[PDB]
Amino acid sequence: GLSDGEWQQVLNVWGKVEADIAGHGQEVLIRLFTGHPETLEKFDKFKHLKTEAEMKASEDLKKHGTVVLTALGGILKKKGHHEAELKPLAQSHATKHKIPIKYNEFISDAIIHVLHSKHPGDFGADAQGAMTKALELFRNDIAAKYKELGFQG
Ligand code: HEM
Repeated sequence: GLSDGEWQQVLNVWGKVEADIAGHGQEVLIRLFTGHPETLEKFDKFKHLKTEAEMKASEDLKKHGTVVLTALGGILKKKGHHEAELKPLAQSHATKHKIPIKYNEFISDAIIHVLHSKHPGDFGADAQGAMTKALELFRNDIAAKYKELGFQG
């Protein structure tokens, strides 16, 4: 999937996200919600936010941010050996939350954006390459599980 050199890059970048999981989590979800308003409708607890200020002022949104990035970090530290960690995720987003694979695409892009925004100039081309490949692997493995379930939509 990835070489050990590329995994090394991913984990180096992840070190930036661990220094402020809540600020990073928050900005990823705001970037998603503002850029793709339909994603907001999948969250009954956040569908009430209409402005970004409101979003920025929501402590519950920062909390969910932490939950998401904690789960992602766990998976990335497995360097592709994440079947155990991913099956459950895949299963709940397909059967319970009914999240199209496309939104995983969106959040993937929103991570890259936020890293460039918070770390201008020290999110290099090699680092971007490794991070993108890692997210792709994650997305691909999810998609495999969605297929088994026939979560067509
Ligand atoms: C980077 C990928 C993602 C990660 C690691 C992630 C992680 C999580 C985790 C750990 C939970 C709580 C446990 C569970 O319900 O399985 C959760 C809940 C949820 N996720 Fe995700 N998620 C991701 C992507 C998304 C996307 C793209 C959407 C929607 C556009 C989404 C929608 C939801 C919803 C609606 C819930 C339930 C929230 C609640 O009411 O508490 N997830 N997610």
